Amino acid sequence: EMRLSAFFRDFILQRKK
Repeated sequence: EMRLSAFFRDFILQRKK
């Protein structure tokens, strides 16, 4: 179960622009 960790590719992605 994840949410943020689902976000984990979302923003992670956006941390690494």
